[PDB]
Amino acid sequence: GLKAAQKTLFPLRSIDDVVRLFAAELGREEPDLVLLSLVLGFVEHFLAVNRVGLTYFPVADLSIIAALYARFTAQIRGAVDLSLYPREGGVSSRELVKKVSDVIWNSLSRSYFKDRAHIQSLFSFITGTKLDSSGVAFAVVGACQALGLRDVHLALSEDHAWVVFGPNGEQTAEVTWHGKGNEDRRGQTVNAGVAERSWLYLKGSYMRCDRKMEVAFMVCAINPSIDLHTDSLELLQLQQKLLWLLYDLGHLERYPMALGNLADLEELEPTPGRPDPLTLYHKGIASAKTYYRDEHIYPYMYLAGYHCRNRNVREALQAWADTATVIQDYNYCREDEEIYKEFFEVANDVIPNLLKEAASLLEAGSQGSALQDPECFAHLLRFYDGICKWEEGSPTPVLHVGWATFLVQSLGRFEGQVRQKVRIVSPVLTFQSEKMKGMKELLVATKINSSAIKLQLTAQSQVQMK
Ligand SMILES: CC1(C)CN=C(N2CCN(c3ncnc4sc(CC(F)F)cc34)CC2)S1
Repeated sequence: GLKAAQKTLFPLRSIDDVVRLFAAELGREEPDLVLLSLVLGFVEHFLAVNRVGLTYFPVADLSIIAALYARFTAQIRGAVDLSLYPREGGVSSRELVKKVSDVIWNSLSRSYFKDRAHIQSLFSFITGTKLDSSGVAFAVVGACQALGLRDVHLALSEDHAWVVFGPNGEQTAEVTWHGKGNEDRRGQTVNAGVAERSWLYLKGSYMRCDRKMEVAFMVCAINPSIDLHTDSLELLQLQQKLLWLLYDLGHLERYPMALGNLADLEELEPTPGRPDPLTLYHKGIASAKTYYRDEHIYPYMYLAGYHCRNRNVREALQAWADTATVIQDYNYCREDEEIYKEFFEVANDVIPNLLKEAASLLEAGSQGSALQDPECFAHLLRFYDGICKWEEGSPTPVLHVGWATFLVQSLGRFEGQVRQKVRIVSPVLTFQSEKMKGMKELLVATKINSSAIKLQLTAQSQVQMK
């Protein structure tokens, strides 16, 4: 190592002192990822993992943080001999990146629950020898920075992390595992995944972080959970203040998920004088459209979730339709299961429950109901259209009869006089999927033909013999 200037703010005695540290680091040529991660993990440990003795804020003394830092840098410098990996052109080699990844990996406890909370930071790595998947990638990036490898950066998709490095930052390397029971590809590029148009690699529209975005990632990674029922107010406040710092400095401009997480935080506890959650969700979407070819799914899911929680049925349906309009241009591949789960839950749990409540409120005389609005019926149909188009050309199917039952139920929540108002052109809607085009017929009958809908959604050839 730490430079004299990095040590002057210690000891950190409050949330605001932590913020000052982040501000100072973000004003340097290269914010110190190892320092920042250790500090966050320290404070998260004593605010969420073990609050015994807590009276206000766990004071971070320089002696403690410097000793942690020293343990990290000694482990990396000792295990990674740079002389073995000459740096042609001031850039790193694939062998070097693999070596660092191996060092982190080989350091981890043989057996532990990999999706436990509070195993994301370098504090967990040093004190517990435990990291979660994306924590391994971050730690490889922190280790490379500590070694002076200015070219190695964190790459992020909506469900995975890896690194970029090399000439022009153009190389990619896997450095961690993905999911559960997948075969790891550490050391390889991500080009096969990009080529197959999976959600996992976002068709190449994944995030290539700079150092400041790496800081935003560790701040997003703060986990305020104490247990299932309780969050640390202190950590929520810290994460929120740090996200605003990053926002003000321009460092969330290319980070849609961070803007969504900040909006979620503001919904819980708004900061006076700041943009509304809805504004922030829309900025997240704008970020995805501007920097990532509008190929991200979660910016629309964050917005829909807000509208959902506020029982704005119309706007939630619109946002979910827009989510499906993104997914339609992907191929559903092995390893995309997390997004399938999200779409399944929306279709088969969240929407049904929203519409059930809407039906009850309609019975009690509501006005302007989504169930009387043909634009809302159109959004529902557009959501299913994108899911069907997603399925087209995919190596694994998406729909099955489990989805058909909920589709029939959801359609039926709208009276025929409402459904009849949507014009399906080859409120107006154009279908992209062949499944929904063949369904058009069935979508306006007063009584929905349940069996025909099921046949059309699942492309089941036949009915019961006997
Ligand atoms: C609309 C949702 C279902 C609500 N929370 C969502 N999240 C999406 C994942 N979150 C994230 N937030 C900031 N950065 C990242 S990077 C990353 C991938 C990982 F492998 F590095 C995930 C993620 C935050 C939680 S999506």
